[PDB]
Order: sequence, then structure tokens, then C-alpha cells
Amino acid sequence: HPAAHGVLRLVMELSGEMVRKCDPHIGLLHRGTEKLIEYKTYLQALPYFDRLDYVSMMCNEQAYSLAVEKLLNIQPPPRAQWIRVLFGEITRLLNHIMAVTTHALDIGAMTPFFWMFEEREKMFEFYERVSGARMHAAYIRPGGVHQDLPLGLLDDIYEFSKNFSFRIDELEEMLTNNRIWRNRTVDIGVVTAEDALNYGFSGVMLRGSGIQWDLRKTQPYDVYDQVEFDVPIGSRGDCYDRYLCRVEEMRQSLRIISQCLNKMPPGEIKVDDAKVSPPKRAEMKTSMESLIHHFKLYTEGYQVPPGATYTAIEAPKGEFGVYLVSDGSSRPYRCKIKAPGFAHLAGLDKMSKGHMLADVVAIIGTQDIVFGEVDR
Amino acid sequence: GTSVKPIFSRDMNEAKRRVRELYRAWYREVPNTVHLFQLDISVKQGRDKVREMFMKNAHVTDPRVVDLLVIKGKMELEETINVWKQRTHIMRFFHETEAPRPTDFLSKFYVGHDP
Amino acid sequence: LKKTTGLVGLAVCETPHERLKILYTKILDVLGQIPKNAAYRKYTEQITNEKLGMVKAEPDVKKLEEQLQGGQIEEVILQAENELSLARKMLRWKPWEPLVEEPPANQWKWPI
Amino acid sequence: QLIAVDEKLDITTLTGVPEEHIKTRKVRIFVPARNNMQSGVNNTKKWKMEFDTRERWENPLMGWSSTADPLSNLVLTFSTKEDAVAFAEKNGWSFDVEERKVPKPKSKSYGANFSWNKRTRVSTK
Amino acid sequence: EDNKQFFGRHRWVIYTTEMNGRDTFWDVDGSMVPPEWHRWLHCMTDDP
Amino acid sequence: TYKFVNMREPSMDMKSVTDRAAQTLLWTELVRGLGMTLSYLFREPATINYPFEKGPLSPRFRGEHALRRYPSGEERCIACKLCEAVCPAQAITIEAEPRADGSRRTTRYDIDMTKCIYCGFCQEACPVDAIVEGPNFEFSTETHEELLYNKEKLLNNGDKWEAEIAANIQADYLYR
Amino acid sequence: TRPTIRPRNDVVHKQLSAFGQYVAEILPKYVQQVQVSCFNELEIFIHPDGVIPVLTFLRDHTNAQFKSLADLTAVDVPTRQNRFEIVYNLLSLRFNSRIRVKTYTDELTPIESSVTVYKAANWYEREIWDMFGVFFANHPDLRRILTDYGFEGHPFRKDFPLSGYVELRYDDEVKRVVAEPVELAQEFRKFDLNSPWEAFPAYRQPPE
Amino acid sequence: LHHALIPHGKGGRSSVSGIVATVFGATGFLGRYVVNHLGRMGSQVIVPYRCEPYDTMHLRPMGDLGQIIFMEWNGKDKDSIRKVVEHSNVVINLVGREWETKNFDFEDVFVKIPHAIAQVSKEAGVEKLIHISHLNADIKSPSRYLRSKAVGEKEVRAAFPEATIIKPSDIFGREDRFLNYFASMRWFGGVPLISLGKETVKQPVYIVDVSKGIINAIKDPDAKGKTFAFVGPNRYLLFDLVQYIFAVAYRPFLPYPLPHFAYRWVGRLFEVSPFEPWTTRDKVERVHMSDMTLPHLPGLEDLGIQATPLELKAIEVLRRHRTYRWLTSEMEDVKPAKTVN
Amino acid sequence: GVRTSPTGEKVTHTGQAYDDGDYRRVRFSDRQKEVNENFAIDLIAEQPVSEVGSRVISCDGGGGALGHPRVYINLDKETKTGTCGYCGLQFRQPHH
Amino acid sequence: ASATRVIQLLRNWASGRDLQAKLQLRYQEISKRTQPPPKLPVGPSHKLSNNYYCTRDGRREAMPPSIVMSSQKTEKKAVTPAPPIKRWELSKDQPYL
Ligand SMILES: COC1=C(OC)C(=O)C(C/C=C(\C)CC/C=C(/C)CC/C=C(\C)CC/C=C(\C)CC/C=C(/C)CC/C=C(\C)CC/C=C(\C)CC/C=C(\C)CC/C=C(/C)CCC=C(C)C)=C(C)C1=O
Ligand SMILES: NC(=O)C1=CN([C@@H]2O[C@H](COP(=O)(O)OP(=O)(O)OC[C@H]3O[C@@H](n4cnc5c(N)ncnc54)[C@H](OP(=O)(O)O)[C@@H]3O)[C@@H](O)[C@H]2O)C=CC1
Ligand SMILES: CN(C)C(=N)NC(=N)N
Ligand code: SF4
Ligand code: SF4
Ligand SMILES: [Zn+2]
Repeated sequence: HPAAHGVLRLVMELSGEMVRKCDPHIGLLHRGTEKLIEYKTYLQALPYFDRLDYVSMMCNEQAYSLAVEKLLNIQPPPRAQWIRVLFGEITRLLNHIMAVTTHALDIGAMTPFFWMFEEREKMFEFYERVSGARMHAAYIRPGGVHQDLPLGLLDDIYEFSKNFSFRIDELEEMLTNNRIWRNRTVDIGVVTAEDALNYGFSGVMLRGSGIQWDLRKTQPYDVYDQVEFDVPIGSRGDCYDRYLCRVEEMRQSLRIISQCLNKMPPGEIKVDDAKVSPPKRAEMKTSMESLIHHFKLYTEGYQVPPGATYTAIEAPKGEFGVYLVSDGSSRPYRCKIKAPGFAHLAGLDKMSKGHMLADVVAIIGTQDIVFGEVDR
Repeated sequence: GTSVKPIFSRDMNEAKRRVRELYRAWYREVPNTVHLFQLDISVKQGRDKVREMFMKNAHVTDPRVVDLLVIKGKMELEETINVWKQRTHIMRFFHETEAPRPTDFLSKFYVGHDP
Repeated sequence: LKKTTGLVGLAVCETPHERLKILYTKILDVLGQIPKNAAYRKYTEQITNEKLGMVKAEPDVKKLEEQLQGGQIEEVILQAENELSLARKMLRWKPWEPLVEEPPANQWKWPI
Repeated sequence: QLIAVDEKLDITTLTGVPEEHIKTRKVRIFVPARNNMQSGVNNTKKWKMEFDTRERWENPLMGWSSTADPLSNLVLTFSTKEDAVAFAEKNGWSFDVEERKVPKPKSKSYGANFSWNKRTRVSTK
Repeated sequence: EDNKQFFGRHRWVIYTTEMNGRDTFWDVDGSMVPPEWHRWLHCMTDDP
Repeated sequence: TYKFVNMREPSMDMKSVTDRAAQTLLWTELVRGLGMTLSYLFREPATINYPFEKGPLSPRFRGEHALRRYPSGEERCIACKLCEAVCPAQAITIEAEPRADGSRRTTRYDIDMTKCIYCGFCQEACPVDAIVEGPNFEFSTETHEELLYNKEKLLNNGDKWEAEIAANIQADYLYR
Repeated sequence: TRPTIRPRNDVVHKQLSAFGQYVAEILPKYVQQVQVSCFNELEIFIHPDGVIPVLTFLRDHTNAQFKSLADLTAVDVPTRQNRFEIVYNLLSLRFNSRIRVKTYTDELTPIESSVTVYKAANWYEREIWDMFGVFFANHPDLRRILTDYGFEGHPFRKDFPLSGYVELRYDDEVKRVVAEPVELAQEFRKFDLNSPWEAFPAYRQPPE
Repeated sequence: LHHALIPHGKGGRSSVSGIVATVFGATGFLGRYVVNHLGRMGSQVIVPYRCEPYDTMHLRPMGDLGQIIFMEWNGKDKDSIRKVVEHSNVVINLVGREWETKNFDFEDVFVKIPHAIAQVSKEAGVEKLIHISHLNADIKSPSRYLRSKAVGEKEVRAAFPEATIIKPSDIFGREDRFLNYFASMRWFGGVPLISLGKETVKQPVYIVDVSKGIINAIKDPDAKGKTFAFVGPNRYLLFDLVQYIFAVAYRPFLPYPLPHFAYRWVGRLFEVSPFEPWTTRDKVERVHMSDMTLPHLPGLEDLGIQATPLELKAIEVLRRHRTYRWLTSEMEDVKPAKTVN
Repeated sequence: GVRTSPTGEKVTHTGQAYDDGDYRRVRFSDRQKEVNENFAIDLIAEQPVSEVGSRVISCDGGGGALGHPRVYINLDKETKTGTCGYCGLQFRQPHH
Repeated sequence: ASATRVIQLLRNWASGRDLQAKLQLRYQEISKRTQPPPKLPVGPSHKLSNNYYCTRDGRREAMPPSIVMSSQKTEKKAVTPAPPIKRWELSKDQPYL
């Protein structure tokens, strides 16, 4: 189904066209990611997170890397942290573009999809230049980042950031004050703050309902405590307010990108601990200890001290968390993945009370569900 | 522990009562399953398969295990009634595409190393 | 006075002080049934009397909100209602009793 | 109050394993032998439960090693022989238990290499 | 090449009408470019 | 800090009321949307003329795999199985034995391109730069088996793309 | 300074320890153990029948307003008598904190459903049942959520094989998809990666 | 045996069954069923085809990677026949048309092609050869189809003395001719029958049973040079059979007698179609002809297969011919036809 | 230097070639066998032997960081050449 | 880009903004695909003296979690997990949209 994101079976009970109950059937994209992670090492499990929410790739990677670093009791270098924040905001722009444009496409607007996807192509070019893969970079790793930026990436990112506010303004010229868009989105899928908190919504859902909560402000990670940005807050808790919140979050991510570009520091890109992060190629090919550590890291991997952690980040779709349990070996014993879309899709039924089929389409769009992360 | 927490049904009598209730629920459903899914099997075949699936767990002597089995049976039934399943799964109950696995020692010896 | 609380589903209350006094008095009344040595009774009585003292000494709603540090006065009222319901449930549950049962010999060991 | 079940625990009907792999499988509970190529003994701390070896054949294409045994790579770790035995019994597989082999204490003396009248004297260093 | 065009259309290729033993007047492939011109066309470098 | 996205209120003065009434009766924002769409119509499209124009790429690009050689012609791979060990998808199979001259060389080196996730860990773990992920990406096949590469196919890919692979490695090896 | 070593937060460690003592004193009937990890994460191990009272307290108490149920999962440890370990991760927005509550259960012992405390517990407990076989007593709708219709066995258990027991394909004779016993063209290769040398002296266990 | 031909596994999709079979006419009804069974067993299958490669697409998912090989062949090309049978130890012959095209006739498809396949297979050293014929293959039969069948059977036995010649009666299945041909007479008003179908007795055989028998004949070591007859368990009059077909299809049944010469002229009219003809004079002759009784020849019970009665698998074929009114009617709703035993 | 088997099938550098009676040769019918015509053993034989006036030599494969890890070869046994085994390169002390 | 002035003026009128100030196509303003070679910084732990791994071993500083309360083994004020979150201040940059 075009509006079902391809892999969602939504068994609906309709009286005419009014919705009586929604029964989302998920698992059509269940792969057994957690079991496979239990069978892989820590370095071999990063692409699994890369493929969980395939619209916020470096965000998933950053969450996993934060969990592993917290368990390892190490610290990424400041340049690595700044790169992580910059690319996290770039990925937030990517995800918000995808969400808003697919929402408008499910409602009946496609030209913003095409424009913002040209912008997405440019950001994919940034991804590919920094990593070699257009979307599934596998770039952010426990201890920092894999490789340093090329010598034109910052200038190109500055050019793109400079020429993107006009794109957002053109998007807003088509939907924000349009009466048809307001009719479709206003007072649709209204969720109260208490209901959102009880159902476990996170991120844009809470902020649209009016809850002043943002993990980047309350529980900062990396260098998010050194950047300045505003947190959009909704008033009516509907699709229109959530769309406005997402657009303003795009603008604030542009702010953060500008700040990161100006404040990019020098230094190394991964923790200077060859027992955790691999050494350079020259050191490997000239130093005996470096060769031994490269061999061991790429065959057995680093051992993580026993313990369990739950680390969460403000991924573009809400609070994305990982509960990682290590038994002292080089492979994770348990890896539970908390995707924000799981609770939202669980709460889809309540938000679609007294609505119709088109309203349910709009509510799914405003929930912004990715079933890779929903099912895992 | 000596005082194991019961799921329900307490002793084995109430567990048997729940087993019989679930058996009645399944038995009255086979004609509807055949009609809706447009199965090519007979109603007698469906009832026989329900009977066989019930009988393969006849050796259970633990009330908690019986309660879990009837819970999962009710889950399977509610999957069938709501047409959540397809003809694919209902026929998966029948193993219609498997070759008849040999069971005698001589045939097992001939085919391979399987005990 | 204020138009909205900024939270969907949270209506503005025109009588914050009276409602807060009533709720805190009800909570204190419920806590009287709990045995004296129970640690839930002491802490909850302390915090309730501490917060009930503030509402009787500050007529201004904004300064009262700043003193309570519990969000807006509507959020404080909602939390008082939740505390009252929790006190009733805790009266039913009686969790001040000793431990129900010790776990097996190695239940929380890790790594294992 | 609370019921009592005076019978051995058995969850074979709930695990979902096929009857073939329930009845015709004999697991091996043991402490792994130390890898003789290394002196480290940290891999001989926990008991391991592993299944019997089944057939592996050669793929007609690409010559890979095919298999048909689901439990070929299934190895479980248990802290104690009693725990492993209880798990195997409740899961219904047959099991063979092998006792842990710990090296016997040995008397080592550096001065025995220079004995005045014993054969323990070494001819080189 | 034409640098006045925007990035992406400032380099292009006209494929041959016959390659090896195939009549390639119409059915032009994207894999017909040898590696060096492939690198230059995909802009991994500015040196032809 | 925080900001409100939708918290404004319209002025109720007569001029603003008449402006809103005119916007309601005369579809002003709809005309604005039409104007934006017309502007985009008169703009220049971003479509490239594929396959005659190819999208930009970088020296770090991960494409089809290849097995390289030293300039002398000897194979770089030393059968160390680091790529096989680190491969997340277990898409690499390696079997080796002493060669006729005693070298440590592989006899089987298979990569399943329907199982590989193109993550590039194999070229990171290679200590001799033998296995690489080249720049080619136009290698779609009509049959499944053609995507199950072996040592001969990977060596052919290396010989076919050696110049471009060497140039890319020279361009990007200082960041590794 | 040590650039490669994560700094500690004694203030947060002390606050979490004080709150753990607070909850342990308030609820002696269920709280079996309290821990604070060295990266400032509070954990409470309680008796399995105290799930509802403990969660209700941690949600409604004024000093513990853990309104949001961040996560709910289980961990399978076969070597224990009670293999399944149910984990609740809670977030308190008012006090800007997180807590963890861990209980234990086995195959045949139900765990009281916590959908009356948090609504996300509905789908979280459905997933726990589907993946581990743990039954929740008062669940409004308890059924498989992720596995295939009619799937047998609970995949996330440690004793469930990685590839399962059945695989699907389309059989032209019956004109439908069929499920047949698993058979791999290339078997998954098991690697023994653990080094035989102890890595962390601080986690050494008594030989016993 | 060669080390590559030793069976391995548990007879699944990824196992090795030691069978390398060249299946001529695999792009057909019985051909597709046989190829599916071979691939499910886990055998190497070579599919010689002359049609468009698009029409061979359904055979691809029938086997694991590299087990199905498609090689273009020409019927009158011994070079292509040798190319496709060079490396196979079993050769199955299922080539046959129910009509005669401009380039191929019943002599070509039933005598020349089977003889060429048998002779070339003998030179190539193929261990086993299965050849499909018709049960009512009579040298003096009124039907050119059956005359060519008998002559080609004799030629095949002469060329390859160690052959297994199988004689199915009337295969019925989803993509069959029999049940579909009898159920497609709705469009032409009533059902024309010769002598009202009262002088014809037929026992159709199930397609899956035929395919299983063919597979078992390969694995049976003492079926090298034999002749098997594959017939169903029940014999019906033609009138009763067509009446049961229409009853299961839930279509009104209006039969009427049509004289044999008039029916032959009607068949002559329908065979002028350049495409696949709806019916032909030979088809009318075969339909009117009664199925022979051959007690001395072995059968499905001798090969280890229990013949599936028509009353069980008739609904698989005839449910497609129903309307929305009777689509969901159950299998048991229609009484079995009156048998003649 | 590719060689042809008695069945007409080219042998790879690993000596792989199906037997005459092997059914698996049918996969190459109407298609081709992917064989690399350059043999590394032959090429490295074609490469000459270097002569350096030192007991110990160091080989990194050339190119610095583009080559293999640096190793040291002891040129003391004059009856044979010292072969760096990463790249199969032979060094020798000048005798006579 | 390359366009006539009349079409540019029509686009400016229809869109309401000077498009040539901020376009969506890249014309020679991006960095060249060929760049001078870099020389990345080495790191903090690349010293030749006073650099022992035992003094900078992050993993070995990890400790088993402290057991605050274990059942096996005045008037204290009630506490909280942390001081209550302070109220967020409205943005001075743009408080309202
Ligand atoms: C993950 O998943 C995905 C999603 O989430 C589910 C997504 O959202 C998306 C996003 C998708 C989008 C954004 C796409 C939507 C946006 C768009 C812009 C798509 C727009 C689509 C359309 C406009 C489709 C409409 C067009 C259609 C359907 C084509 C129909 C074509 C026709 C020709 C109609 C038929 C006309 C006929 C038959 C006319 C016939 C005429 C005659 C018979 C007349 C005959 C006349 C004669 C014979 C006269 C002859 C005369 C002469 C002179 C000839 C003589 C010459 C001779 C040589 C003979 C993607 C990609 C996705 O991946
Ligand atoms: N079907 C029945 O009722 C009965 C059939 N038989 C016999 O069983 C065999 C299989 O019958 P069935 O599957 O039903 O019939 P089909 O017509 O469906 O199949 C015939 C097969 O032979 C191929 N073929 C036909 N003509 C030629 C030719 N000139 N050269 C090469 N290949 C050719 C066809 O391929 P393509 O797609 O290219 O035409 C197709 O693969 C036949 O020999 C038939 O006589 C025996 C008793 C009953
Ligand atoms: C977001 N994803 C994965 C979609 N498939 N989306 C869509 N609109 N089709
Ligand atoms: S790119 Fe990754 S998945 Fe692919 S072969 Fe290399 S290591 Fe394996
Ligand atoms: S990592 Fe390199 S040298 Fe080692 S086995 Fe793989 S390709 Fe060969
Ligand atoms: Zn060398």
C-alpha cells in the first residue's frame, strides 16, 4: 500500500469510512537483529544499527557508540565528538526532510518531495565523500569516527547550509498557510501530554503535545552542551503542530551545523588507545605492537568489561536507546534496541479515535514510522 | 519451590476442563476455516488434524504446562478466526510438501547417517 | 488568570490554593492509617507538610510555583492527586512488611 | 493458596523443538580442555553444553560446506555442572556429563637443577 | 566537458557505435567506459 | 531554551479582518502556491543525462571488490583470513595451503556478493592492501550465480580496474 | 588530565545512591537489592510479585515521578534457576533522571502485567512473550507481535538456534508458500574468539 | 559411482541426490511438475528449451543455485541433443503436442524426436531413460496421435533397450487439458457428446501421482527396461464424468448427442486456428475412445504410489471455473460420480 | 601460463580442473570458464634476485605505506636466497 | 545558472525572492575534486617518555557496581533522584513564530 510504508499490515475495522479500531500488525520486517548482534562482535554489530532506522544512520551509530564507550570507560577525542554532532545534525535534516515530504506525499503534495530529495541527494554526496557509502556509512564507531574529513568537505557543507534556508522557506510557502493542508492536519491525532507520557512517546510527539523535553538539552551527549539552539514546543498536539515543530527543528539543526562548522577543532579522530581503536596503517606496517593490536582488534575485538547500560539519544524520530549487556567477552551478551517508533505505532490506535481513513493516513505520516527500527 | 505459583486451573481437573473447552472451540471452527480459506481438504480432515494436534500433548502431567498449551491454542485459534493467517499457514499444519521420512533402521541406514 | 497551561489536556484551575490545601489534607488523612514506623509514612508526611506550608504562606501563584519547583500549579495539583491515589494503594498493599522471599543463591550474579 | 507439582519439570512441549531434535540428541556437558597451544587457563572456567556432530556435505556449487542440523552451532555456557544437568533434563535432551579436570599441584624447585647427587641436575640453561 | 553547466552535467561522454564485437549504435551501456575515463567522468579526480 | 511554533493570535482590527476576508474569498495563499510552482517550472532542472553523465563520487567509494597485486605481478594476499574474521556478513570464504614455491597463498577465495553488505571492513583489516572495494558499481547480473564471486573473478576484477584502484588508494591513503 | 579516560561524576553517584537507599527504606517488602554502577546508573532488584507496587510507587510518588516507561525487555540466562530477567527502564522528567527495575521469572511463572501503570507495557510485554515465552497475567491482548503467524518457539532464548528449524519457499505443486526444515547451502561458521588470558583483574571471581 | 554423484544430506532443497537429469519438454504441464519434484529432491536438472526464455521463468525457483540449467535445443538437431544430454545420467522424454503445426507433426513429435533422443542418449552413455507414451497407444488406432505414439514407443525401445516407458491414461491437474477441456464447453451452449457419452469409459490419473511415479522409476533399480501403465483408481463413463465435472464447477449441464461425422467436421473447423487450437479431430477421437485395460503391465501400486481418486483433487481444477455465487462451496458438497468397476 | 586438461578445460593457478566423468562440467556448456591468465608464481619467478652487501636486509614491498609490513631477512646462508614471504622477493649477498 | 533576464524576472516575481542570490545548482563554487595532500595530527598518547599504559588504561578503571543495599548483608530528610529540573527560559532570539 502506498501509505503503509510497504511492510505494514494495518487491520482496520471501518464503519463506512469512520475508523472503529486500528490493529497494526508488525514483524513483516523482523530480521532478528538482536540475536545476530549477540552472535557478532562489537565492531561487527555497528552496521546492524546502521540499518535499523535507515533515515537516521549516523544517529543510530552514535547511540550505539555512546553505549559501547560508556561500557568501555573511554572517551572520544573532541574532534571526533564535533564530527559526530555535525553529522548527527546533517542526518536530522535528512530525516526531517524525508518525514515531512512523505507526509505531504501521503496527503497529496509531491513537488516538496522532489525538491527536498534533491537536497537529500546533496547530503548523500556529503555522506559518501566522508565515508564512501551514500547512506549506510558505518562511519561513527566506538571511540570516535573511522576517518578524517577530506580537505573540501567543510567548505561544501558551508555552501549547502548557506543555500538551504531558501529551500525550507519554499517548502513553507506551499503548506504552512495552505487552507487544504491546515484542514488535513489541524486537530488530527490529538494526544494529550499525560497520555503521551503514559504511552511512552518521545521527541516530536511530546514536544507537539507541549512537553518541554529534549534530550540534547536535558541530558547532553558529545558536545551538545557547547552549541546553542531552540526547542520548538507545540500547543495543540496535532499533525499541524508536529509538522511546524519538525520544520523549526530543521532550522535549529541548521543553526547547530553552522556552529559546528565554525567550532571544528583540530586533533585526532579516534581515542588514542590501540587496545580499543585500530592504529594507523603506517603504524601497523612499521610497529610490532601496532601490528599485534590491529590483528587482535580485527580478529577477536576488544573486550568490554561486564555490565549493563541503557544509553539514549535524541534521534530525529525521538528517543532512540540501546540497553547493552556485556559479560566481559568481545561479543555483546544482550542488545535490546528501543526505537521511538515502536511506542508511537503502539499508540496509533488511540490517536485514530473518531477519525477516518485519510485521517489515519495523516496520523501515520505525522508519527513518522520506520519499520526497520520498529521491528528490528 | 514446593509451592509453585499456579497460572490458573489449580489442579489437573480444571486444566482438563479448559482443554475440553478449547477442543470444543476448535471443533466448531473447522467448517468456518474450510469455508473462508477455501481449503481443498475435507471438514473431517480438519477435525482429524485438530484431534491429532491435541493428542500429541496428551502425555503432559503438569497443570501449568497444560495451561500454557491451552493459552497458545487459544492464540492459534484467534489467529485463524480473524483470518490473520492465510491458506499458507493452515496448510503448513499438514506438511503437504515433505517426502515421507523413513522410520525403519534399514531405510535410515540406506539413506544416510541420521540416527 | 492565565489563558492556557501550555500542555494539551491540562485545564487551568481558577482556585489553585484551595484545591492544593484540600488535596494535601486528604493525603495527610490517608497517611494516618499507615503504621507510624513505616518509612513511607514519614517521608510522605514530611514532604506533604513542607509543601502544604508553602501554599498557606504565599498568596501569589507565580511565587508559589517558584517555591514549589514542581512545574505549574496545575501540574502540582495533578501530582497531589497522583500522590493521594498512591497513598491509598500503598495503604492496601502494606509494603513496610519484611521481605517476601529471598532470591535463590545466585540470581543477580554477573558475569555468569 | 499455592499449588504443588510433585513431578519432574519438563518444558519440551513448550520449547517448540522438533521431536527428532528432542529425542535423538545427546548433548555433552563438560569443561572445555585448555587450548594446548597457549598457557592461558581463562577459557576453562565455565561448563559448556554442546550437541553431537551431524553430517556436513559439499555444496555442488561453490563447494561450500552445507548442513541440515539446526543445533550445529548451539553452544551454551553454565556456571555449574548441576545447573547444566538441570537445564538439559528440563529441555529433554539426552546428556553425557564429564567431570572437570584440574591439574594436580606440583612441587617446583629452582635449586633442584643443581643437585649434588640426583639426576634432576640440568646440563644446560 | 563544459564548466558553465552545473556540477553533474559539466562532464559527459558520447559512446562509440561499436565496441569489441557488439553493434553499440543504440544499446549503450554505462559499463563501457574504461577505468581511467570512468574515474574522470565520475569526478573522483579533475585530471583526465 | 524553547520557542512556540503556533501561539500567535490575529489582530481583530477592521483592516486585518478585511484582509482575512479577502484571503478567504480570494484565494491568496493558493495563488502564492501557484506562483511558487510556476517559479520552479521556469527554473532549470537538476536531472543529469544518464548514462552519458555520471553522478559525482569520491576516492573512498565502496563498489565491486577486487584482489590486487604487487607491481611484480605477485598476489598481495597472504591468506591471513583477517577479512574473513572481520566480515560482518560472513560473506568471505578462504582456504589456503603452501604453494609450489612455499608461499602462503590462498587456493580458495570466495566472496558472496548477495551476502556482502559492502561495509568495507575487509579492506580496512587487510595488512597488505590485497582485497579492495573498487570503484565499479554497474555489475548487475541476470542470474543469481554470477554474483557468487571466486578468486579467479576477483583477480580479473583487480586486473581490470587496477589503474583506477591504485589511483584512488594513492589519493586517499594518507587519511587511513 | 587523562584524555582517553571517561571522567566520573561523584555528585550524580551520591544522589543516585541516596535515592536507592530512599526507595529501599520505603519498600522493604519487595526491594531485594540496590546498586549504582560506576557510570551513574541506578538499578533495583525486586521480588517478582512486587512489579505493580514498585512501578506504581516510582510513577506516582512526588519524589519519584518516573512518568515515562523508556524500555521493557528480558535477558535469558540459562544457568540460573529463574532464567528470564525482566528489565524496566524508567525516565523521570521532573527530576531529570533514569532508573532500572529488574525482576526474575522462569518458563512457567507468570509476571503481573504492568499495562495499568504504563500503556507502552502493552506492546513491550507482547514482544517479551513472543521472544522469550514469558506469560503476563492480566494482559489486555497477549499474542505474537514480531514472529510469523503460527511460528513455533521463542527465538531470543539462548537455546533457540540462530537459523531456527524451518524455512520458507514457494512450491509450484501446491501453488503456495510452504515451510520446510531448515537446510543451509553454507553452514554458519562458529568462531571461538575468546582469548585464554584474563582481561580484567577487577572482575575476577573466587575459584570456589 | 563418481564422488560427485554420491547422495548427501536429508533430501532437502540444498542436498545432493546424485541425479543429473535432462528433462526434455520441461516447459510443459507434466514437465513442470517433474522438474519441481526433481528440484525439491535436490537434483541437477537440465532444461532444454526451444520456446522464449520468458516462458521458462516458472522453472527457476524450483531448485537451488546452479541446479537448474537452461540450454537452448532444437528438436531436429542431434548436436543440440548431445550437448544437452552429455553430462546427465538420467534423460526424461515428455515432448508432445496435441495438435500438428506447420513444421512439426505427430510423426515428428512422437517418432522422430523420441527416437533421436533415445539414440543420442545411448551414444552419450546416459544410464537411465524415461520415455512418456500414452496408455491407448495402438498401432491400428483411429487416432494419428496414438498411431505415432505406438510407432515411437517401438522406435525408442529399439534405440535404447534399457528404457522405462510410462503410459499415463489421462492426466488431470491445474494446467491440464482434460478437466479444462470438458469444463470449457460452457461457452458453446450445451455439451456435444458422441452417443451421448454412453459408450466411453475413462480412468484419468492425477498429475502429482504421475510425477511421483516418474521420480520413483528413476530411484527404483529394477525398473530399467520396463513398461508401466499409470491409471486412476476409478473408471467412469464419459457421461458420468462430464456430469460430475459440471456439477463440481456448478455449471448447468445440458448434454446432447452429436453424430460422429458431425463432431469430426466441428473439430476440423476448430483446427484452422494458427494458435493453440481449442479442439481437433484427433482430440475428438481420443475423447470418444475408451481407455484400455492392461492388467499385465505394472502401475503406480507397483512403483509405490497410491493413486489419488478424482473426487479429492477435482476441486483444485474446477473451482476456477465456478462463479462468485459458488466460489466458496466446499469439496464435500458434490456427490461422487457413478463409477464403472 | 595456462594449461589445458585432457578434457579440454583450462586449469587455474590452483590446479583446479574437473575430471572427465564429472557431471559438473555441464555448467560451462554454452558459456565460459572464468580463469585468470596471469600466474603469480610465474611472474615472481620472472622477477630477478637483488644483491645487497649486508647481512640483514629490510623489505616492505615498495611504496612505503602502500606495501606490506616491514620485515627483515637474514642473508647468511649462501646456498640459497633470502625470500621476503610477504611479497616473495629474493635477496642475496654478493658471493665470489 | 544560464537563463534569460526575462525568465529570471518572472521567477523572482512568482517566487517573491531573488533566486540568483541562493540557487539550488552548483556552478564551480564547490571545492575542486583534487586536493593537496594532508598530514593529520598524531595524537596525545604518542610520547616517547612518561607514557605508560597502566596510567592511561581506561578499561581497567572500570569497577563492579557498588552495592548500596543488600538484604542478604533522628529523622532523615526525604530525597529525590536529582534536584528538580529548572524551568526552561523562552528564547530571546525568536520566542514566537
Ligand atoms: C517505497 O515505495 C515508494 C513510495 O511509497 C510507497 C513513494 O511514495 C515513492 C514516491 C513516488 C512518487 C513521488 C511518484 C508520484 C509523482 C509523480 C510526478 C508521478 C506522476 C504519474 C503520472 C502523471 C502517471 C499518469 C500517466 C499515465 C498513467 C500514462 C498513461 C499513458 C497513456 C498513453 C494513456 C492511454 C492513451 C491511449 C490508449 C490513447 C490511444 C489513442 C488512440 C487509440 C487514437 C488512435 C489514432 C490513430 C490510429 C490515428 C493515426 C494517425 C496517424 C497520422 C498515424 C499514421 C502513421 C503510421 C506510421 C501508421 C517511491 C519512488 C517509492 O519507491
Ligand atoms: N497430457 C495428457 O493428458 C497426456 C499426455 N501424455 C504425454 O505426456 C507428455 C507430456 O504431455 P503434456 O505436458 O501434457 O503436454 P504439453 O503440450 O503441455 O508439453 C509438451 C512439451 O514438449 C515441448 N515441445 C512440443 N513440441 C516440441 C517440439 N517440436 N520441439 C521441442 N519441444 C517441443 C513443449 O515446449 P514448448 O512450450 O516450446 O511448446 C512442452 O515443454 C507428452 O509426450 C504427451 O503425449 C500422455 C498421456 C496423457
Ligand atoms: C520511509 N520509508 C521506508 C518508506 N518506504 N516510505 C514511503 N513513503 N514509501
Ligand atoms: S564489505 Fe564488509 S560485508 Fe562485504 S565482504 Fe567486506 S567485510 Fe564482508
Ligand atoms: S585480510 Fe588481506 S591478506 Fe588477509 S586473508 Fe584477507 S585479503 Fe588476504
Ligand atoms: Zn617484501
